[PDB]
Amino acid sequence: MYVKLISSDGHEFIVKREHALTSGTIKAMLSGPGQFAENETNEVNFREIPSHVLSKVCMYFTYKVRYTNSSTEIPEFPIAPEIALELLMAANFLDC
Amino acid sequence: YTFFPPKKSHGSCAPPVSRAG
Amino acid sequence: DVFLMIRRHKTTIFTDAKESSTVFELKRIVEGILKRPPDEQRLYKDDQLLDDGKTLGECGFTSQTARPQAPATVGLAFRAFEALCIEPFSSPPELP
Amino acid sequence: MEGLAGYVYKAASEGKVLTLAALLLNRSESDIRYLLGYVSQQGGQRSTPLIIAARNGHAKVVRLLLEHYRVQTQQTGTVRFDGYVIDGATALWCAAGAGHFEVVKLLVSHGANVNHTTVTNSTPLRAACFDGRLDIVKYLVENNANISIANKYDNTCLMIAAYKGHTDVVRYLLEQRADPNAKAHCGATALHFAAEAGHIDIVKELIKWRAAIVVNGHGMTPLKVAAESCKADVVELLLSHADCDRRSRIEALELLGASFANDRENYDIIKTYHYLYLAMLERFQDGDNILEKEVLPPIHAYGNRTECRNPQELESIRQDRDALHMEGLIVRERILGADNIDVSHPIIYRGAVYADNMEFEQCIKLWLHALHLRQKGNRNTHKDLLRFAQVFSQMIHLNETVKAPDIECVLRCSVLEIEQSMNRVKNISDADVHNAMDNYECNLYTFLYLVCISTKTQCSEEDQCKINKQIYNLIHLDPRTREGFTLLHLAVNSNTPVDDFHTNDVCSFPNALVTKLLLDCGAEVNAVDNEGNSALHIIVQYNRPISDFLTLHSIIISLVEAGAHTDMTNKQNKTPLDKSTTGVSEILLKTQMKMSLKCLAARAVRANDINYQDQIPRTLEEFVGFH
Amino acid sequence: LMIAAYKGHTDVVRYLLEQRADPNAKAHCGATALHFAAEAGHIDIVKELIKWRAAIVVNGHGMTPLKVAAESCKADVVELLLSHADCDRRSRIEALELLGASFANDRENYDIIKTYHYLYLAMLERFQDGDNILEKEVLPPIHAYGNRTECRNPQEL
Repeated sequence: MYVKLISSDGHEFIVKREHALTSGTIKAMLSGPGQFAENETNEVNFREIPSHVLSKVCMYFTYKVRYTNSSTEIPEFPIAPEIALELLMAANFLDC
Repeated sequence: YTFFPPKKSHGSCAPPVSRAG
Repeated sequence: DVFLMIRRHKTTIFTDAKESSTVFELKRIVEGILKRPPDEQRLYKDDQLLDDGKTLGECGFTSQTARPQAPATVGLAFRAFEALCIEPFSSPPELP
Repeated sequence: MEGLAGYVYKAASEGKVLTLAALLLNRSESDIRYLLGYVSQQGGQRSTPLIIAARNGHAKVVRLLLEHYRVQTQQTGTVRFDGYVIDGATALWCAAGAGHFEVVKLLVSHGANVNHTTVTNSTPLRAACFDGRLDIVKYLVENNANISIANKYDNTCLMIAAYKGHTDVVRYLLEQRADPNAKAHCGATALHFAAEAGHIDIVKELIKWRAAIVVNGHGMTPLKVAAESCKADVVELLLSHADCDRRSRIEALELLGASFANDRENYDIIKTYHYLYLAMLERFQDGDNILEKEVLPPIHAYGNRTECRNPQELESIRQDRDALHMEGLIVRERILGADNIDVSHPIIYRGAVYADNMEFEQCIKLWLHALHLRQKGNRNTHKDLLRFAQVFSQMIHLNETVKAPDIECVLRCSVLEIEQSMNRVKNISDADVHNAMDNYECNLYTFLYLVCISTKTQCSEEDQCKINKQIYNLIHLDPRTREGFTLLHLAVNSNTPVDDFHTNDVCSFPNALVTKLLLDCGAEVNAVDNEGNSALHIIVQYNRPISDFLTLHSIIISLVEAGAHTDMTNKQNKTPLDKSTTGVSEILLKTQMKMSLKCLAARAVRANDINYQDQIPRTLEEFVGFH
Repeated sequence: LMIAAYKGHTDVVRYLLEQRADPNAKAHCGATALHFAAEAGHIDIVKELIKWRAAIVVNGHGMTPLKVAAESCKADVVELLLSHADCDRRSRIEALELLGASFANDRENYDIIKTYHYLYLAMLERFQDGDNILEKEVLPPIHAYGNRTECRNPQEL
């Protein structure tokens, strides 16, 4: 029911399954030999990206769940300049 | 004949359109 | 429809709270997702204790404050309650 | 100075001596020599003040310039303004081409340049023969100048005098015992040029000098050329050359009658029938050693006729004009083969007449056969494809059905011709690159018009699949215009030109059906131009969002569904949201905006100006490039 | 000027306005020489009058020249009047809605896809700001047109 996202620093980022199913490679990681059909952890590993990009990806997942058809005035997503060029590579690796 | 209303010109004949208006 | 973020020292939860709702619902869902009793769980938000189920608005967050772009950090306290020992995420690298 | 050069050019243009003398003195030597030895760029063409003095016949001012100075006539200049404007010619060349004998004689008297060689090595004798003045030619010949100068295609002065109406120039040229058997690049030994404009006196003069008969490169005798030009007098003169035989007489009469059957200026069906009956009578005149007409296989395009092997079938079609014209086309194709340059020009004229008489399907077949013949000949058939698009749009505008196999055939032929046009453009560097690119763009526009017509025709599923295959084949070569415009860009742009003919009524750009068909055929939706604009960049710049909102909505839906990026940037770093210049287009694009984290991340990276090189995946570097 | 605007002879009306005619020529019915042009779909005559600044004023029937242009299904003059730079938003929503309505039921112009697309554009332009949403005021349902209550949402449209 909930998807447990870990990072290189071991921070858990448990979000909803429907929130995390937008990213294609997240779906790929959940599929394969990683179903764990007891809806308690559904954990996946991330041994290459730090925790802040996971925080931004989770906030983007909630962002996309909330704002996907709500009128046309999509709010401005906050992207720090320092965390840029890291969320981009993460998004490409997540196919988000 | 049929039922087709010839009133589309009547909606435009209310403006003064003629040889004189 | 206000988006909330609940953070321990390592884990992080992303949940949505209805505007015409109370704190009891979010306490129930965090109890279900973390298998901990509601009395053990404490909402040490902004270094301040909170009640059980009276009102969402008085707790310190509104729809505009706890936006889905960046929901407010809520610290979870458990009985030995624990202090606000929320470990920060890794610092992003400096600009080139 | 350039201003002083303009001043002395204006002084020499009016033929004033004192004004030019006051503007060519009281100075040093170097500036004066530069003034008298340079061209002036007037109206996009550079020209010497001596050129504009000789053009107006201002002999006094140039004569006093020659007296008071040492100006030479060897200055490089143009030839004329009659569609040539090529430089390299001397001042004596334009002086002889200006029809003024006195300026030529004074230029000869001081530094004669009768043997000037330009890029086309055209002597001033060429310009004198083009002008058609006997005295200038006589003086230039008396000035010890060769009359046997042949250009890259052997443009002998006798040939160009025979082409023109100047019988005096060509008779003076042949009076000096010049060679009449001068081979050209195409094999035309000055009789094909003579018997093309119907110059009876020039042809008589060359026959008097015994120019002889030789088949040129295109497999045509000079008598056959005379029969091709609808000139009966030169044919009648050449038939009395005493060396013609029976084979080249009836065929010459048949060729003349066929030319008279379908021509613009000379269209006489009664003369055509009389010549054909005369040829048939000359064939069947003895009964022994009969010269039967060779029978080519029947052609679907020319109806279903099987020539005229008898006088009876020729007589029975006297009152039936279209059968006579088809017979003329058949015999012209039989005589001239499938390799003549003007083999399809009567077919083009007949097709234009048929379209003007609302006879379309036969016109379509005739023009299809003409296009096939021209593609066999490997020529520039852009005008033929333009006529195809025009007649197809006329048929559509007249609510007349169009044969889908015909559309597929003309589309495939246009695709092949576009392929050879691309090959020519790649081959041509700077000789006629502008003309080649103009024909390239015209071919692209005609293909777009054909696609637009095809979208408005009910076609079979197999025919539609074949048309889509042809479009797929054209797209997978990626044609581009001058400003980087792909075919999709032309189908999306509102500034794509539309021809003034019936194409205006039917082919309207931007067209939603054309873009939908291109994207269903697998067009590159993310292709950028030289300016970086995508198809989505051009479609928002459309300035009529409400008049044809159906077109705009369908084309934006098709572009987004095909996979265009609703966030990419041009060379000016402008999002199509920002380059929308229209509320309606902005709102449609925002509604169709499928947001992604990668797009937001790349846009924030580009906005804050972080050096992304050597820190990202290579495929992501392009993503930063346009997002 | 009024009849010349109504007729297709753009040369005559262009000559009249070039001869310093009256741009705000009121009629008995209130049509100020722009409705006659924007009733027959003469885009060039409307362009000429806007060049001469004929000005927009409500006629007797409570209609702008833009309203008449939308009524007569003539979309191009509707666009040109919307590009007048003095129109506000509410006029744009109502003009697009009226254009779709006129395209829904007319003799010469009957294209239901145009009606759906224009109403969709009107709804999207109406619900563009997200906040400060311009909810449609709806008359109560009338038994004649079935029992529908318009389309207050893009989803029901």
